[PDB]
Amino acid sequence: KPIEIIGAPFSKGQPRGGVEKGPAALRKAGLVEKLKETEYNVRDHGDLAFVDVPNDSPFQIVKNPRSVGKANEQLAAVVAETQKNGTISVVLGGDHSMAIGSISGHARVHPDLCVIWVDAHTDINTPLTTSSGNLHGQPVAFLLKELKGKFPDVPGFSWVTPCISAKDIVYIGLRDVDPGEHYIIKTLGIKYFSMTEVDKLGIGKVMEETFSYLLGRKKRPIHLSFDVDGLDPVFTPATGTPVVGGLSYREGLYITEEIYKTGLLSGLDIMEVNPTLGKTPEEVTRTVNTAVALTLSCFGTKREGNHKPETDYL
Amino acid sequence: KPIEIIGAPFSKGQPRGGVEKGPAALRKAGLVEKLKETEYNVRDHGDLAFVDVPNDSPFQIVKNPRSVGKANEQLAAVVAETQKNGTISVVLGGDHSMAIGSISGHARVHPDLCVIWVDAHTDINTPLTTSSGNLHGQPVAFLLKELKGKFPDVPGFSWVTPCISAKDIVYIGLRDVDPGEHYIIKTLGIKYFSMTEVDKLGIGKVMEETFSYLLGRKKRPIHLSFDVDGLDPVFTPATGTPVVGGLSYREGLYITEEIYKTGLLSGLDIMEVNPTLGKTPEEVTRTVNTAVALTLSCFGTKREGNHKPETDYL
Amino acid sequence: KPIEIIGAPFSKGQPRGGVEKGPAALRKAGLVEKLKETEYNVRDHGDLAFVDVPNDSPFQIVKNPRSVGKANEQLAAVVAETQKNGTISVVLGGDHSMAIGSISGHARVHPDLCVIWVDAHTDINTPLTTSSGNLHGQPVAFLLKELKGKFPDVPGFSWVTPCISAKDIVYIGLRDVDPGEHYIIKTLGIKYFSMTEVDKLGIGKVMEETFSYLLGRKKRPIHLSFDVDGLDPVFTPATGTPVVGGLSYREGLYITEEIYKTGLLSGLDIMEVNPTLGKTPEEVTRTVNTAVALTLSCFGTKREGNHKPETDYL
Ligand SMILES: N/C(=N\O)NCCC[NH3+]
Ligand SMILES: N/C(=N\O)NCCC[NH3+]
Ligand SMILES: N/C(=N\O)NCCC[NH3+]
Ligand SMILES: [Mn+2]
Ligand SMILES: [Mn+2]
Ligand SMILES: [Mn+2]
Ligand SMILES: [Mn+2]
Ligand SMILES: [Mn+2]
Ligand SMILES: [Mn+2]
Repeated sequence: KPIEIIGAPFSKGQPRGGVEKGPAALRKAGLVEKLKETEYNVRDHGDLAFVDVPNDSPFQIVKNPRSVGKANEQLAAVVAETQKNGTISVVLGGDHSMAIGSISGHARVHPDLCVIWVDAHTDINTPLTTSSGNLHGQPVAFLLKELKGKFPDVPGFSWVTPCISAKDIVYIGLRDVDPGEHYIIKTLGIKYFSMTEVDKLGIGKVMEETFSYLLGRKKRPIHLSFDVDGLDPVFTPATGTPVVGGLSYREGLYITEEIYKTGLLSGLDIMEVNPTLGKTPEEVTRTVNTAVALTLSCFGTKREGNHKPETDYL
Repeated sequence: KPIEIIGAPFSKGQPRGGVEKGPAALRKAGLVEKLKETEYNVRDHGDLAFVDVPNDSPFQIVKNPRSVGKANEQLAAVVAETQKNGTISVVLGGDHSMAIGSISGHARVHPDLCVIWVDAHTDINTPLTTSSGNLHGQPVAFLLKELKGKFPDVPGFSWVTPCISAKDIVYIGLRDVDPGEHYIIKTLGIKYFSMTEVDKLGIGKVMEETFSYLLGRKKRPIHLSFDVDGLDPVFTPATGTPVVGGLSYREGLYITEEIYKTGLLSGLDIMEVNPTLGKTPEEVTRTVNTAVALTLSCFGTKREGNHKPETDYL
Repeated sequence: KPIEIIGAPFSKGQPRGGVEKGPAALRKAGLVEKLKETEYNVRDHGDLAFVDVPNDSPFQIVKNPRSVGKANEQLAAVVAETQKNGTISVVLGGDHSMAIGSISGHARVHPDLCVIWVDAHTDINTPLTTSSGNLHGQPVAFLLKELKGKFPDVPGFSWVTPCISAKDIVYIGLRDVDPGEHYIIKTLGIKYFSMTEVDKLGIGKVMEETFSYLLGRKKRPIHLSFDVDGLDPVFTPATGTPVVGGLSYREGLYITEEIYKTGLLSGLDIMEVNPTLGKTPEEVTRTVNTAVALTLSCFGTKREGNHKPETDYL
């Protein structure tokens, strides 16, 4: 199967500069080379160049709506294109608001996909419920069919078409939800495993449930949107919104190891890596390495080991 | 329901200076303000002023018996008073020896309470079994009915009345128990979940058991005495007696999260926070922050999120 | 029952200087005195003096084969001798290549023993499948009957006799396995619990399974070969090959606590402690202390506590 890495050095999704450097960092760590060592064919599409919308006035509270809307529309085009060619797309973030187009594009080619969202945050605030106008905290609100029209249209997002329903998404790692958001997920009946459920059940039982819940009936393409801030700050400190008591390096790899095993991984997002937010160079190396490892894990690398078929090492 | 914060800036329960500053640190973090943001009514009673007993000679090995005895007597009066007004009492330590009065007062108004003791220690040494005369390590020995008269009376504790039996207490996090203590808990049949039981069972099953064991028959008021050194030193390093391999930040919040859900929380103790024992300012912030979080967790705050009832965020 | 500590200050099993200082560090921490405090009789045999083979030319890629071969031959003699006298042998390493003779000797007296190998590495590379000629990474390859003759004879190991089969060994902690090794363990059907299986199952269910798998049918002597690099670097940083995402301090003690309870522990190895690899004195103290703790745990010390029989502490 083929893999296509797509860089999305975007940052207007939130106030902290640096996320745009995310893709450069991840590549600097050899993410592309290390992937070629797997059983997948890898092609790097390079980084997309986002045209900056001049005079992007705030919509009520939302910030840089036109810049974010255009960047995502551009990405969705590219993702749809690679998915059409039957390749698995791997989007390297900036911030998480690039998920709007990543999932959208994907949806265009595979309308029956399910979303597994590893994050400490739900990112489901609507333009009306955000305390900050930061869109990196509103991606899912633009994608949910059930949330259609429950908020005014936003300059630059007209092209978006709610592609997934509250039934096609599962959150893992939830632990810093806003009141509005918590209302939304309880009201819409969205399935989620907050840190307290992971503690109660074990990462193993959790993964087991999420699959029977999203794949119980029909086997379908999987879109993994992975917010690096889902793991505990001790593992991925280089993020804009770290929250303590998160997923461990082990749990993170388990999730990715389980999703590879399903053979259904169709789309991936490695978001929020911010190379400039590392307090010590090591903290950045820690964060990038982890991200890289998780990605490699998504495509085959197991902790038990890997050996090439048909080769007799004896 | 109402909450009453009572400061117990006491430290003669042990040899390390600084615990008395515990309450000041905890408040300095907004513990009171953050609580008000919950669905409970909060009233800060302020810190109690403990009169220092002059010429407090050691009773055999026990140190500052009269000072500790008087300080607890005073606190028990105050706790009894607020419990009477049907308010939930939240005691902010210095050292754990203030648990004698905190639970005693509580017991006077609710004689059918059960105690959940999260600690790395049993604190059940008798005046006869302590290697050190430190009373912060003997609190439960003064409160257990089964231990009545199994040791000589101590100057300043005459007022104490053993209020709870070996059947009304459950330990969670045990991992540094003295021989004498381990004899006591094995002999008396006290229920406990040492770190090995947590590892074997999972924090989830543990909490489940402790409840069916203490509430299986009669639902009763719950007194949570939380020694911050029950969590691993990596989370709460600013304590006098840190012991490696303890409960994680996650497991701590799960305990508090489950106890809130029972709706039975009647009394609480956040002990051993010692702001002067942090090697770096951060270590102290870490420790205070997690103590604050645990407390907020006891009164509602969930990691999955919180939203105000009757408010339509849409 | 009697214990016999045997020092193996050997290091030619790998490139890094220092491991030979392992036994000295462990004693320096009071390992022998602390053991005497247990219900076992302890006898320190002292450190073996290994004669250095001059002109030890590399066998193809394998390094210092004659020195490693002779050192292990000597140890196997000593271990055989103490096992014969019905004592439990506890070998203190240098590197893990000393397991060859540790297990070999053991096997001579107890040919029906099973091996529990806690390590982040399988150490099953053959002289033909090593990227480095480091023998500390080929111990099991010299001990497995199924691997006999699957590689050329190595100068210094003629005395070795494959004593255990792929059925008598269980790995716990695997997370950095080479391709050749992963082929070998998959091909031979070797039972293992890589970090992903620990995450999935929980240390408790893992220990449960390894026992029914190795002791389900016949109860037999147990040889615990413990590579300190099996725990995460945050617990035992002073080792030549640390790999992140390893077993926790708690999980390590659980394993040892469960093995003690079986009453079958017959041989032990505490390998890879390298006092010179600690970045800060504390890192070395951390690593030594936890190795000492694990060892004490193997012989009785429980985290729930210990009291002496027939003594009435009341
Ligand atoms: N880092 C965040 N999502 O990933 N923050 C969202 C903040 C909610 N307004
Ligand atoms: N920190 C302690 N308890 O909470 N220490 C008790 C020491 C036993 N004498
Ligand atoms: N530390 C290691 N095993 O314990 N390394 C083995 C390297 C494989 N050649
Ligand atoms: Mn997030
Ligand atoms: Mn996010
Ligand atoms: Mn304690
Ligand atoms: Mn205590
Ligand atoms: Mn190893
Ligand atoms: Mn090893």
